[PDB]
Amino acid sequence: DPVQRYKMLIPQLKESLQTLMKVAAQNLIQNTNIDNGQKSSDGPIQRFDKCLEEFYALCDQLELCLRLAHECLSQSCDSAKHLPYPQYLAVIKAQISCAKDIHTALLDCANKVTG
Amino acid sequence: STLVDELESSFEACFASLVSQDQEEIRTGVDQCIQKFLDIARQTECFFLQKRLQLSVQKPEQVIKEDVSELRNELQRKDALVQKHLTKLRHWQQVLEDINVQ
Amino acid sequence: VSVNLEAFSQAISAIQALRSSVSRVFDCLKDGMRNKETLEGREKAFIAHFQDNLHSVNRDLNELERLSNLVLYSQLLQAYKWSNKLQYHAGLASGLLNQQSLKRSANQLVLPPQYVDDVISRIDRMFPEMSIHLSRPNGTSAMLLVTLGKVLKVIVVMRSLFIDRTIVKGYNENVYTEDLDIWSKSNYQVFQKVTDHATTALLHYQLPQMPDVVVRSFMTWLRSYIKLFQAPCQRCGKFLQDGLPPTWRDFRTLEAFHDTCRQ
Amino acid sequence: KNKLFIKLTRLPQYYIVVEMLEVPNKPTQLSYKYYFMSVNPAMALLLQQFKENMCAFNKVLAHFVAMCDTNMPFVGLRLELSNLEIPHQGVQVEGDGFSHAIRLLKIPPCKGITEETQKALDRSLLDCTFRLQGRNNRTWVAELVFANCPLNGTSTREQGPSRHVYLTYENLLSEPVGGRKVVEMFLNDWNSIARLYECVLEFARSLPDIPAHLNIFSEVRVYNYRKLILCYGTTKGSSISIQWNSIHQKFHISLGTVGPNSGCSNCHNTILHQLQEMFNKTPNVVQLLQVLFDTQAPLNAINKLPTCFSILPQSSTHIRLAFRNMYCIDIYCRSRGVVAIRDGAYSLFDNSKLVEGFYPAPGLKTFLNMPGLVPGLAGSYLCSPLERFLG
Amino acid sequence: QYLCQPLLDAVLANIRSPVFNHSLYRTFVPAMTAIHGPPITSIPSVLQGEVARLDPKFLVNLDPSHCSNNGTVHLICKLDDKDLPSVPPLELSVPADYPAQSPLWIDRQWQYDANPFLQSVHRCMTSRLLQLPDKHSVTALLNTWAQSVHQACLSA
Amino acid sequence: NTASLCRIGQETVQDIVYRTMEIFQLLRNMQLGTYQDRLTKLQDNLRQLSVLFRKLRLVYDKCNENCGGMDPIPVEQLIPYVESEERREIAEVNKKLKQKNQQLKQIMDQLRNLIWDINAMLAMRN
Amino acid sequence: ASRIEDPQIQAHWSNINDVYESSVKVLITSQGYEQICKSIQLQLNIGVEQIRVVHRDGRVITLSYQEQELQDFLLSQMSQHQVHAVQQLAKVMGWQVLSFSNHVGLGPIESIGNASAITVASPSGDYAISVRNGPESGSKIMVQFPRNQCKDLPKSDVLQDNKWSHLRGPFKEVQWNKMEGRNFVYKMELLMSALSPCLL
Repeated sequence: DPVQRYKMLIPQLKESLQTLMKVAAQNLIQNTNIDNGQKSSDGPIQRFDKCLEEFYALCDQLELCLRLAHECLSQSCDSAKHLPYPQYLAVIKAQISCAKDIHTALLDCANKVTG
Repeated sequence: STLVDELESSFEACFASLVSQDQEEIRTGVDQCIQKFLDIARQTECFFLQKRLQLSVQKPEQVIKEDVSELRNELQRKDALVQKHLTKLRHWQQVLEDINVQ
Repeated sequence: VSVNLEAFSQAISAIQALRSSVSRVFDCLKDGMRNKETLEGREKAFIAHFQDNLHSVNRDLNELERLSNLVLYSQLLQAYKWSNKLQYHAGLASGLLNQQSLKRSANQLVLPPQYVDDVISRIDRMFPEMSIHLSRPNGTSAMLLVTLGKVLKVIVVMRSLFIDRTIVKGYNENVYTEDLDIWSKSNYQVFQKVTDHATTALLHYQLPQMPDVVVRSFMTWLRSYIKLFQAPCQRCGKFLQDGLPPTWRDFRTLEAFHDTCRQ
Repeated sequence: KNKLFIKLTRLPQYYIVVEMLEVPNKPTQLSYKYYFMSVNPAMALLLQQFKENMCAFNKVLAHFVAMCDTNMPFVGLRLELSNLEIPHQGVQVEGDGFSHAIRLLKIPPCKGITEETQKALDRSLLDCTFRLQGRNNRTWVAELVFANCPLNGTSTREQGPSRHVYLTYENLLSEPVGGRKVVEMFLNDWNSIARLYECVLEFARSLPDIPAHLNIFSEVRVYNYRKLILCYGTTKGSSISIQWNSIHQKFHISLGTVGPNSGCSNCHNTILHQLQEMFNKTPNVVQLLQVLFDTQAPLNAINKLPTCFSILPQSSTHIRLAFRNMYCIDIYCRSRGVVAIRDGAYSLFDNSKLVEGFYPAPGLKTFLNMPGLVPGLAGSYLCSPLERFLG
Repeated sequence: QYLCQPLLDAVLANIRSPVFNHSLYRTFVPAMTAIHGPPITSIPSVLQGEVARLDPKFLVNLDPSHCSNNGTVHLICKLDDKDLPSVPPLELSVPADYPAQSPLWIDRQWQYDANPFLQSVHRCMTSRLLQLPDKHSVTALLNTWAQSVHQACLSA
Repeated sequence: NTASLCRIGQETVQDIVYRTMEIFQLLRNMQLGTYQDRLTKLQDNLRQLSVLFRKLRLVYDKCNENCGGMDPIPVEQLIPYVESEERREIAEVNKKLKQKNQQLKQIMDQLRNLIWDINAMLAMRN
Repeated sequence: ASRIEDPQIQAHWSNINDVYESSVKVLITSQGYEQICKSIQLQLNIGVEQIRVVHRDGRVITLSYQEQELQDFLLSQMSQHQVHAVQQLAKVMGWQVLSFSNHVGLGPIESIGNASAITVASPSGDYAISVRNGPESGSKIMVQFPRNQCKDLPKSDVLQDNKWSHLRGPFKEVQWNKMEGRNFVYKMELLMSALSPCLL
C-alpha cells in the first residue's frame, strides 16, 4: 500500500511537471508578446499559479506517504530487536523503567556535582 | 576565570545531550564537547606544568625531598620483593628436600 | 529489512530535492539577468545557471522513479529511542576519548588455567575457518596449534594469557603432532617472513591490562592470512619480487602488502 | 664490475650505484664511488655522481641514502607546483638546519569569488609553508598563517593577529608522494576557505549594525577558517555550523546542541533542508540568525506534539502539521512573534478539496484560542503552545 | 531536454529583449510570493613575504643609491654568516609582476677582481646561476650565492 | 611541599579524564543482578570523581595562595640559553641503592642461569 | 642498562628456551612517561650464531656474534626512541607536529646510527620547537622565537608594514645542559610549559 501509493503518484508527478513547464512557457510567451510588439490570442491560457500549487500538493502527498512508511518500518525493526504475553510486556517495561532510573540517577548526580 | 569551573561546565555539557527531557546530530555534538574538554584539560595540565617548572627553578629543595621519598619507597619495595622471593625459595627448598628420597 | 529502510530514507530526501530544485528554477528566473560587466558574460551566466537548474530537476525526478523500483505504550517507545541514543552517544564518546588519552604513567602474573581455556574456547567459537588445539606439554604455559584452512599452521606459545612466540608452518609440513615442535623452521622463505610479521603483530598488539582483546586482535589478524597467494599488493602486482602477495597485512587495515614494497 | 645497486623502496625508480675500486698505494684498502641512477628490459635515464661531503658502518653511504630518501619526495612536489602555474620558492634548508620546505608566494586567486574578497585574502596570507612528515615520509602539511582575523570566538583564540591553520594531506599508497591530487585537494580547501571568508567578511561588516536582538540571541564561538560555529538560544545551547563542501560545491550546515539546558535535539532538525537551500541561494548569515530567532519559538512547541500527528516540512516558515489521514493545518511564521494558522486541506483557490480532503469540522476553536479558511493569525507564541493540545 | 524543453525554448526565444525581466517578473511574481510567502528576512606583498621568510643570515634592504622607484626594485641585502663572505651588495633587480621575469643580478666585476678568493666566488656563483632553472626566485639566488661562497671556502 | 602538591594536582587532572573515560565505557557497556552491579559501580565512580574535583580544587587553592617569595621572574626569562647536608644524604642514599642494585643484579643473573639450565636439561631429556 | 640511564632499557626473557635458541623482549621507555612512550619495542632471537631483531615497525635485521654490533644498534634505537618520545609528547600536549623524519640526511655525517628529526609548533601559533638527536651528536634543540620579540634582528626598509612582524623568526637555540627535571621528557615538558600561555 505505501509502496503501491508511491508507484501510483509517480506517473502523476511526471504529468504535473510536464504541465507546469508547458503552462509557464505559454504564459511567458504571451507576456513577452504583450510587452514587446507582438499580436497574440487571449485564448484559455491556463494560470501558471494553479499548476505550481498542484505540483507542490502532489509532492507533499508523496513525502507524507514515504515518511509514514519509513517510520512504520523503523518501528517494526526495533520491535523485533526488543511464556505469557502480558508478563513479556511487563518485563520489557520493567527493563525500560530501570534503565530510565539509571539514566535519571546519573543525570542528577552529574548535574549536582558541578553546575 | 577559574578554569576548573570551565572544565566542570564542559564535563557537564558532554552529558547535556543524553541527560534531558539523527546520527549526525549526536556525532557533531560529541565531537564538539569532547574536543573542548580535551583542549581545556590539556590547558590545565599546561598550567600545572608551568607552576611545577617555576617552583623547581626557584625552589629546588622540595624536589630533592621528593627524590629522597621516592628512593626510600623504591628500597622498601625491593626489600619486600626479596623477602617474598626468599619465602618462596625456602618453601621450594623444603619441598625438594622432601622428594629426591627413596 | 534494513535495505528497505535506507531506500525509503533516500527517497524522502529525493522528494525534498525535487521540490527544492523546481522552486529554484522559478525563483532564479524571477530575479532575471544580472549586469555581469559584459554583454556576452551576462547572457552566458543566465543560460548556464538556468540550464544547471533545469538539469537538476531532471536528475532529481529520475532518482525518484529509480528509487521506486528498489522500494503506558508510548513510554516503551521512548525508552527504546533513549536506549538507542545512549548506545550511539556512548560508543562515539568512548571512541573519541580513548583515541586521545592523557594518561602518562601507572604509578601515582597469576591467572587460572581454566579461565585461559575458556577464553581460548570463546575465541575458537568465532572464526569457523580457524581451529585452535589447546595443549599443555610443559607446565601451565599453554601451546596453541592454529590451523587456518589448507594455508597455515601457526604455533602460538602462551606463557600466561599472553602471547610470547609464534612460528607459522605450512599445512603440508609436519608440526610433529607430539611432544609439540615448539622450536623449528618452516623451510620455506614465505612462511619465515610470515613468522617475522606475526612476531611484529605480537609486538604491535599489546594492550596493557586486558589480556583478551590482544588475543582477539591477533587471531583476527591471522585470519586475514586466508586470502594469501590470492590477493594483490594494492601498490604492487600479484608477485612483487617472488614473495607472495602479502607477506604484510596492515594493522587497522586488513590489506595485503609486500614487505619489499612497503609496510 | 664490482658494484652494488641500492634501490630506494619508498620512492621507486631511483637506484644508488656504489662501485668499489682498488687504491694503488695501499693493497689493503678500497675506494667507494657513489652515483645516482634512475630507471623508467629496464631503461636507465640519467647518471650523476656525488663527490664531496669499528669501520664497517660506512657512514657516508647511509648518509647519502638518507639524504636521497628525504630530498627526492620534494622534487615531485616542486615539479607539480611548477606544472600548475603556482609560483613557489625552491626547496630550501629551513632555519632549524635539518629540514626541507616549499614556501609558496602566491596562490592562483580563485574561481567564483569577488575581486575585493580576493584582495582581502591575498593581503592576509602571510605564509604557505609545506612540510613532510609521517612514517614512510609521505604525509604533507601546509601551515597557513592569516592576519587581521575578522571576528574572534569564545574560545582562547583572541590572541595576537596571527591565526595558524594546518592542512594535512596523505596520498594513497600508489600515486607516489609527489602527485597532482595533493595540490588539487589543497586548491579545493583554499577555494572553500575563500567562499567561507566571503560570509565571514559580510558578518564582520554587519556586526557594528545589528538589530540588537540577534546580538544577545546569537554569538560566534570558533573560527578555524574552514568552519563557522555560531551558537544561539536563550541559554546559548543550540549551535549551527557553516562549511563549504567542495565535492558538492554547496554550503553544508550542521546543527547540534552544546549547552547545559536544552531539549532532546536542536529543535531545528525539521527545517534543515529548507535552511540549507535558503543559505545556498543567498549566502547571508544575518538572515539565518533572524529566521532562526523567529522560528525557534514555534518549533519548540511543534516538536513536542505526539508522534497521529505528522509533521510535513514544507518551505521555510511553512511547516505543515497533519492528522492520521484526513486533517491538515499550515503554520505561517512571521516576524514580531506571530503565527498564522490555516484550515489545511483547504485550497487557496477554487473551492475543491485536495487529495487528503476531509474539510476540518471545527476551525472556530482556533479562532477562540487566538469559507472561513482565509487567515487565522495573531497568535503570540502562547496560543502556539496551548492550541497544540487544545486542537 | 525532456519535460523542460518548451520553457528552455521560451527563454531562448526571448533573451536580448530589453523588457525581458519584467515579463518574467510579472508572470512569476504572484504565485511564488503567494505560495512561498514574503521574501527574505608600494613594494609588492609577495616580495614582503619572501623577505619576512628569509634566513636570519640575510639583512635585505632597499636601494636608494641608483635610479630606482621607476622600474624594478633594487636590493643590497648582506652576508652575515660565520663562514667568510663574498662582496656583500649583490645588487638584485626584482622586476614588477614577480611570478615571471626572474630577477637579474647586476654584475659588478671590479670589486670581485684584485683578489683570488673573490674571483673564485664570482666564477662559481656565475656558473651556479647558469645551472639555475628558469623563473628562479630571490631566495634561490641568495642560497646559491651562499653555497657558492661555501664552495670557494672548501676549495681553497 | 608545594612542588609535590603540584605533582598531586597534575596526577589528579591526569586521572579525572581517565575516570570520565571509564564512565563512558560503563554507560556504553550498559545494554538494557548485573544491573545492580553496573549501577553501584557508576555511583562509586561518580562519588570518587566528585572527590577528585574537591581534591584538585583544594590543591589549586593551595598552590595559588602559596606564591612563595621567590617568584619575581616571569616565564621565558628562566630558560638557560647558550649566550649542603641534603646533598650528603642524597649521596648516601645513592651509594646504598647502588650496592643494593649490584646485589639484585647478581641475584637476577643467578636466577637467569638457573632457569636456562633447567630449561636446557628438561629440553634435552626428551 | 647500568651505563646508559637516560631514556630507559628493559628485558623480559622468555620462560621456555631451547638448546639452539632463546628470545627476549627489549623495551625502551622513558622514566616517567611509560604509557605514551611505547613506540619502540624489540624481540631478539639469539640463535646459534646469529641474533635476529624484529622491530615493531616491521624491520627484521640479522646481527652477528660480535658484541659491538648489538651495542651500536641499541644506542641507535635509544636515539630514535628519544625523538619518538618528543613526538608522542607533542601529541598529548597538542603541540602540532610540523615535521618528523626518522632518518634525516642534512647536517654532519653521523655515527653508527642515523640522526632523527622533529619540529613541532605551539598550539597558540608563534612558538615552535625543534629536536635533533643522534648516537654521536644529540640533544640539539632550538626554539623558534617570533619576530618583533627578540628585538635583535636587523630590520629592513623593504618591510613597510606591521603585518609581517608576527611570523616566527630568529630561531634561538636552547642549552639542554643546566636544566630542570631528570629525563629528556621531563625537560621537554617543562620547556613546552614555559612556552605555553602562562595563564597562572
